[PDB]
Amino acid sequence: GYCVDLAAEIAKHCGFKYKLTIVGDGKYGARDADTKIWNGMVGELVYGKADIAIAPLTITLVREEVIDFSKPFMSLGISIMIKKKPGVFSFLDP
Amino acid sequence: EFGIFNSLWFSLGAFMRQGCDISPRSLSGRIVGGVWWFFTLIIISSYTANLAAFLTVIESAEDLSKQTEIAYGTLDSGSTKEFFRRSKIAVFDKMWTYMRSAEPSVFVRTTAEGVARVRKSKGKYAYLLESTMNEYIEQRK
Amino acid sequence: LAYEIWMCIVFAYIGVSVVLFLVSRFSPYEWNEFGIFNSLWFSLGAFMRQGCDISPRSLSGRIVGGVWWFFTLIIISSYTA
Amino acid sequence: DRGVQMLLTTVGAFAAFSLMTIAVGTDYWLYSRGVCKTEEVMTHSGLWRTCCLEGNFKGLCKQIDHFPDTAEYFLRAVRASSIFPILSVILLFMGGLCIAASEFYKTRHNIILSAGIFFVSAGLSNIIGIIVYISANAGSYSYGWSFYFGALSFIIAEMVGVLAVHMFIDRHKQLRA
Amino acid sequence: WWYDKGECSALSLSNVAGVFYILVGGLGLAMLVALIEFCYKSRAEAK
Repeated sequence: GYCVDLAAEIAKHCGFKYKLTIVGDGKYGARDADTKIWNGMVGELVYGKADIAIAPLTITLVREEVIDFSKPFMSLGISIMIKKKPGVFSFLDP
Repeated sequence: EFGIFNSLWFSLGAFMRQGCDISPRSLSGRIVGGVWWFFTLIIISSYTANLAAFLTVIESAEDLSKQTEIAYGTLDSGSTKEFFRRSKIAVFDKMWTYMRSAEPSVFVRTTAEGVARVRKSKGKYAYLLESTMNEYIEQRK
Repeated sequence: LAYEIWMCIVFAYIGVSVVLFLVSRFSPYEWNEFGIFNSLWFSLGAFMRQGCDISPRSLSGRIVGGVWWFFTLIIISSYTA
Repeated sequence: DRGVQMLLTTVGAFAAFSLMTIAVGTDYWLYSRGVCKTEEVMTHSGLWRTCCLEGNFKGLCKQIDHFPDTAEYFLRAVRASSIFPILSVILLFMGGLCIAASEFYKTRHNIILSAGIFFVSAGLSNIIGIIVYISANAGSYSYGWSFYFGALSFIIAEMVGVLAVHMFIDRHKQLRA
Repeated sequence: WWYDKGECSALSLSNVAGVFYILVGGLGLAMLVALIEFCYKSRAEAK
């Protein structure tokens, strides 16, 4: 993938070694203000289930308040995704 | 002569441009017939001329708020969800309310889940997500 | 027009003619210049948008004639367009 | 002439019944490049079974799946259940019985009119069947001898109906005379 | 990882089927009306 390559160069630049691990929760992440719990990548990093995230993880206000991000390596924007014949009586359309 | 039944037949036949078996003989009858003939000419000519086109045959956030039939969601705990949850723009706050109130939870638990839920909803479910994933998907089968 | 449309136009011509003949001549209480030969001529002429020389006078014959007229209008307008 | 008419109508009824029955039964309605029992290869498709020809496993026949708007579903249903071709066959059968029963009970001379109505209606049913079959298929190819058998059945049925009504008219003319 | 994954006149009977359906339906309504009138007249005969 793209972030696996990036992480390879992240380890090269940091010099450290890395083990590529997926998030079980399969979420970029967010926090429940009631449970005080973090989910997904941020949940993993905020809880210590890991130590670093060279992945398509997104910086945002809520997660920064409780964990440390890096300098954004790419920008993005919200967007919308959607699902991408003559009638029997089409002769009345004119 | 023109009784009610014969008169309905005369009129229908005139509209379908299919000729006649009788025609009015009096002044008043001929005035009525004339205006019906003129009306038929303009309307049939217009049907044929436009049948010269009908011959065989939503994309904004505002358009998305406009379409309520489409239900649209984001990752449940995702930067799209957090951006909707902590939003300050009106459109995104309305979307966050719609996500929080569109029951059942429009939210999915993985990006590919939201994609497949859209790809398996015949356009009755939509996904709100990051632009990079859409660019990759629209570029890939 | 496609081959199938022509085939079904012929089938419908035969059907309309037979039904006009049946509906106009079957009742013994009527004994209409609409025998089978005249029925076929009426139908052909109606399709080519030409004259008639006879027009059904009964209610049932008029129903058949009206639908054949509508069918002809849509199909020929579509051929010309 | 007369007397020959009854024989001609009887022969025609049997011929039409047989042609339409064979047509509904056989499978050479459409020659298309489809998929045999589950690449591409010519496939004689019919009303029910699409079967493979000129293939590594030619001769393997599979029941056609008529399903992957409400109108699409209704047309798919009306085409999956060949209700119109089948109704055509049933009506032709009832017409045959009426023609046959004419020889008995000959005094009524009112069942022969029934035979005519049955034959003409069978023809109309055949037409609707062809229309739905073609429409559904549309949603290179060719039509096989089954399709044309169906068409010939329609033509003979209409002719037989005309003859029946003609002889009904003659019988009432004689009775009134 | 984005662009290298790149993977993305005649008239048919379907256009004019409605008119055929209406034609046949009308032929049927006509046959029904005729037979109903015929039956009414048959019963009308002064017995």
